[PDB]
Amino acid sequence: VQLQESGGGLVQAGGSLRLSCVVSGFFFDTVTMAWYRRAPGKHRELVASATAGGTTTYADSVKDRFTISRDNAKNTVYLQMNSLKPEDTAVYYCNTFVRSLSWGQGTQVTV
Amino acid sequence: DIQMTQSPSSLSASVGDRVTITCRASQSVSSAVAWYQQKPGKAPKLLIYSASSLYSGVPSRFSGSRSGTDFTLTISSLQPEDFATYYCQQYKYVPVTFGQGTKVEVQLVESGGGLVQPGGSLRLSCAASGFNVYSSSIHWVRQAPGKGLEWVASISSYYGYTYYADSVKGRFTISADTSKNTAYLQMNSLRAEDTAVYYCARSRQFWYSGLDYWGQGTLVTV
Amino acid sequence: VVHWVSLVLYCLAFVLGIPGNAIVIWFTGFKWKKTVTTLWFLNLAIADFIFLLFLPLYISYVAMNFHWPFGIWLCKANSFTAQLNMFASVFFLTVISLDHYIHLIHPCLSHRHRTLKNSLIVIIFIWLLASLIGGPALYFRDTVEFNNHTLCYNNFQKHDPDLTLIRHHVLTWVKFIIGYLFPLLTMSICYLCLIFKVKKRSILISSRHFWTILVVVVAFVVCWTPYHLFSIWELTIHHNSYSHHVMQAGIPLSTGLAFLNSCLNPILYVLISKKFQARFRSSCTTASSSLAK
Amino acid sequence: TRVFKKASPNGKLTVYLGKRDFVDHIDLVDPVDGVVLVDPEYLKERRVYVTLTAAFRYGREDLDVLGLTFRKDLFVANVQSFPPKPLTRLQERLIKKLGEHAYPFTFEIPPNLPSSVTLQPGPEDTGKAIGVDYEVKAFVAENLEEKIHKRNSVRLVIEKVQYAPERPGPQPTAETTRQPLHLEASLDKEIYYHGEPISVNVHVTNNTNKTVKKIKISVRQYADIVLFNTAQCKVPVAMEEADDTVAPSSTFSKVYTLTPFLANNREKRGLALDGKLKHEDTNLASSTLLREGANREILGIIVSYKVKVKLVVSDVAVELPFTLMHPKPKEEPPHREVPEN
Ligand SMILES: CCCCCC/C=C/CCCCCCCC(=O)O
Repeated sequence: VQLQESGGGLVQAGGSLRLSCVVSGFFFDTVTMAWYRRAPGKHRELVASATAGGTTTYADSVKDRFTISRDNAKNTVYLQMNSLKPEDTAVYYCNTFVRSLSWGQGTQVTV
Repeated sequence: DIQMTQSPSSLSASVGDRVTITCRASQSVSSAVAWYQQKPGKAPKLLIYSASSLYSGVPSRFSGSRSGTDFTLTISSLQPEDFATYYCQQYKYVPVTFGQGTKVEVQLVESGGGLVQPGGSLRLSCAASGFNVYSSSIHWVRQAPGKGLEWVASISSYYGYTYYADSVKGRFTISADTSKNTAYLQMNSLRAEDTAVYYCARSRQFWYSGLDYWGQGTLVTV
Repeated sequence: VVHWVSLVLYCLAFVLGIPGNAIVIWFTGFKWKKTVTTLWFLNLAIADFIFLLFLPLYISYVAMNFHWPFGIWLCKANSFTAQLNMFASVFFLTVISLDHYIHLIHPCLSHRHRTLKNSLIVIIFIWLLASLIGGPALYFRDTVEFNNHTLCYNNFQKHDPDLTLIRHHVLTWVKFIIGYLFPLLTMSICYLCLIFKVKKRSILISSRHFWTILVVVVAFVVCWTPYHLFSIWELTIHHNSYSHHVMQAGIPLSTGLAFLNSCLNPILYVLISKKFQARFRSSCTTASSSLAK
Repeated sequence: TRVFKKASPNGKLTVYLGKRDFVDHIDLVDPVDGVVLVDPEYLKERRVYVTLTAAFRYGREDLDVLGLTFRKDLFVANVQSFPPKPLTRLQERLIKKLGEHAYPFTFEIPPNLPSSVTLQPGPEDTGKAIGVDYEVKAFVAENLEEKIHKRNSVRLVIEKVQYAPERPGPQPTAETTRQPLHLEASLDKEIYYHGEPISVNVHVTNNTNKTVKKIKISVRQYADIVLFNTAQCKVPVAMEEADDTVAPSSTFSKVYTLTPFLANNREKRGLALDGKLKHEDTNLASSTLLREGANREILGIIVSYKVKVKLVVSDVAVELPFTLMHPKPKEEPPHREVPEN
């Protein structure tokens, strides 16, 4: 129902960020969650995802750089980034891989 | 409700450049956003009726786009006959709200209007020709001197529905005469804040696509 | 003797009609949404529940052969409620059949006049008519002490003796004619008009509620025909002679088959519903997304 | 470009449609193409099934206990999406935007089928609308017969419509002789739009000594409803009770203007209206275009419009059939009161 995302910051290239997003009103135990981003002036594309049980998947230019973890104790999924590229600036959204839940306000990150 | 703030309040340019007016909606509305152009001393005239669809008659140099709630109006070339005030209006809900106004630097006739003392009554007749009452929707929009457009009331004779603004509820009433094809607006208990130019606007009753036709101006001083 | 089997039938009807009618009333009057297809069945269950609630008085009156120790008020009330059920149930079945016929055939009328308020008006009219018809039974019956036994009887021997033996005849004639012929003939006409008028006679067979109504109608007719037939036979051959000895032991069976009818309906609902047998043994909103072009 | 999206309460299924008004051309219905999005999980040993069903709901009960649902189906189509015809442009763009876990489904509607028509519910009702409804249902199953929960399914209401033909039809004319009281009647055109006034000529001549004293003109809606048997519901949507009279051995010509609308025809329960996605109101049901000669009985609701003039003699009446259609929209009808609330 309510999705609040935080963890942004004006971190230069090569830095690391620890983003978090809370999903309240939805019990995602067997539901796969994903992360989406819009580059400035572009459309939204999937950047990372993680299935319920043990499997996490990433896009083309995401492997060995970004990691995604999920914790059901607090109903929050994490997305940590390392070795930020100059093109990594975007607005990151937290939602289901199905995109079932209503979209919230993303966090602005720039390098 | 829904409030819109336009980034350019006063725009200055020359002939032969591309301008961009930005509209932002308070709530995540759909593409139901219309753009109007109002020359000084003239009624607003529709340009884009769906935030992406160009109206019939306007030059092709006008265009619009949507991205979430980031409605914009772009002009490829600022022609000499393009300097006017542009307004951003949504029609997804009854309390339609117009933009603050960006400044660049089938006949409808309204009757009545004049100097009325506060607390008095006044009635305006909106003579409509060229369209049917049941196939169109009649709206009243007032513009205060130096301010933007404000919606007053609307009537849909097909479903028999009448709507009024929250600031004119009870005091204001609207009616339409089918035989004479005329719309009437009766005002009661006129306050000092009612000084505005009243426009009788017509919109397509089925699948509302903005206010296609407007009036001429019946400024009322109280 | 047929008295023991009559007692068994009364007890079975009571025990199988108290909780079944209770749960039917609970489902159709407190849990399900109020629409005009189950209000008739809810009123049917209400009438059956009232009759079975007043039944144990008669059960105690008949278990010990012929003795009514309760007051005259209860002696009138039990028979009044029995006749009230006998008339209201068949009237409700008749209006169910009429509503079914109007809904399936000539749907123009059923799409405008099938309002819930009209259903309430029809229910009220049916209840008042049933009460008016059963009122003579409420007024005539009293108690008499004969052979050191206080027994309930219809006071057809009222002060005027000339009118006696005629009030009973006209009363039971009106009762039988109306309450048997009019609903049964009307329902038979409605059912015979439903058939031979609906083309492609396979849409009715396709596991719809037509069988639900038909089973109840058939059970009611089968259970209530022997009582009326025995009563009319007794009327016909009562003035001739007293050679009919089986009549004394014949009517107790129907008086009790018609009572088991009042409880058969929950069992019919169980039988004609597989899912209900299974339990007995035991939306988002439309959004929108962008598109690149 | 914007497309519609609905998700299941579970949150593992979502059906993407680009349009919700599949226009029925007389011999070619538009295809119902879309994309369903599924997680990599929840489908390891199951299948995705998308079902398009047309129903003729005639009662607001919805009780699946003793057949008290009144939701008889008329056309059921089943396709297999996840287990693998060229994809359209919309499906190709949707797949690219969503990802590799995007299975496209396409439905073909056979011709000569009823359109989305819903009868007017009434003021004091809280149930589902009665009429023909088209439903798109997507679920996850591996047997096509097991019961599916409402939570683990996606249901979307789509509406099929018919618009005004480009070529105008012939001018309707009618004339009858009674004993003579020759009554002629004709409209200005055959195709009419919703809210557009209708003009009828009532040019009539009288020769007998008998004198008429009342002229009655009405526009009636002919909603042919056939589920169990062929039935016809005649409801007047417009009324004009003129008081014109003509003397014997004289003529009388006059033009009358009529306009059907829902403001006055609101208390008429069971009146046929356009398909409703939600509890919002819609205009009067449009006419149903059917193939000439090559069309059998259409099991459903068929809407027809006839305007009649009656000379109350103290009656002689004629029928003038006309066509009431919405014009072809630019982008799409919203299927909602554009100024909601
Ligand atoms: C006229 C029929 C009345 C009979 C009432 C007895 C039926 C009991 C069924 C048990 C629950 C049925 C579930 C219906 C679906 C729902 O709950 O909405």
